[PDB]
Amino acid sequence: HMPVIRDFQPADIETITAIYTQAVLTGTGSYEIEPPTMDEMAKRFAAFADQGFPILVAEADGRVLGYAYASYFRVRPAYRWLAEDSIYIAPDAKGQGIGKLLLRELIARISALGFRQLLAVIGDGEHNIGSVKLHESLGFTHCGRIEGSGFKHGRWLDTVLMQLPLNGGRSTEPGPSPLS
Amino acid sequence: MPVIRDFQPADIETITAIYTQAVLTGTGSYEIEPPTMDEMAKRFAAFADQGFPILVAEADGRVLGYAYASYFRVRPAYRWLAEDSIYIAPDAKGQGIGKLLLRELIARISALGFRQLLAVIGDGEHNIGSVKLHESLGFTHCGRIEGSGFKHGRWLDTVLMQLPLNGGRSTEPGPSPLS
Repeated sequence: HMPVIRDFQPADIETITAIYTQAVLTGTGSYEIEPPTMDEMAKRFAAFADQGFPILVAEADGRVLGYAYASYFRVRPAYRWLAEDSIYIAPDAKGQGIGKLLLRELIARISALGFRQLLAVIGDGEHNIGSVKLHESLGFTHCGRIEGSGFKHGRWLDTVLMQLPLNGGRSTEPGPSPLS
Repeated sequence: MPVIRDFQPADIETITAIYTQAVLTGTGSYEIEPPTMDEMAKRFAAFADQGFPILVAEADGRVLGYAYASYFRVRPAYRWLAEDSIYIAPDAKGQGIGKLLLRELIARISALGFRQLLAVIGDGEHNIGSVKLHESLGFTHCGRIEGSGFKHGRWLDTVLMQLPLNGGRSTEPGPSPLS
């Protein structure tokens, strides 16, 4: 039951779609209501890869137990040193430290690309304590809370924002923008 | 005294000139190169097709500023959240035009059924006028992403502020706005 972190491959899309489907249907970290198809998930991940962002999976006993990727928060050029992280875990794999393994490696890959800040945009932050605690444990600091940003499953939801500086943060001038 | 009215396509040349100066001289916009007039027309046509209000301030036959709303993010649970954008002509600063625009934008967004209006203020440490403008109309501070941008030789922080509308999160909503 030992998990290994590796790069995503297209063969993983089926399980990734199943994991995200459960998150959409039963959880409030995702602000989607209707689970995307595998076709749509493959398109989304191909776009992230085309942009140069890392996409990671955790595998144990031949099963993908979770995934993580980075993308832009917003795309305008001054934002090009800011990345955003996304992490989802299979329901039967929660509480096993998989999120920490994924996020630690994602931080390493994003840092190697030259980003200066990694942002978590945590849906339903009041109830999503698992995601908040995961980011706190890896050094993210709280940087905002948009109250009532979502309505889903009959409840108003808040977005909790957290950030982690990388490569010196805003303490030194940047070099060329990452992924250019 | 300026009047606030709906944007018309005929306004796109002045809107483009105003935004061009904001891009080249300011840090509210995180763009580096000014868009073309055709690109601005495309962006505004997209907001209009979505149903969002687009407002201009006019005096003496010239547009002095503009404001619009759009989605913060597009996934369906966010459909009661709108984001405001405001740009003022360089020669029209210190006249209260931003407050005229934002007051009217708040009314138009409220009439559409939104529950929160969000300001994403670029370079909030320097752009204190935008922070104070939002504070003056009831927005409250709800975050600050440090070092979110680098432009014009320095790191910039994003200041986030929000204003509840139509009861905010205190009542269950009806169908999402613009549906």
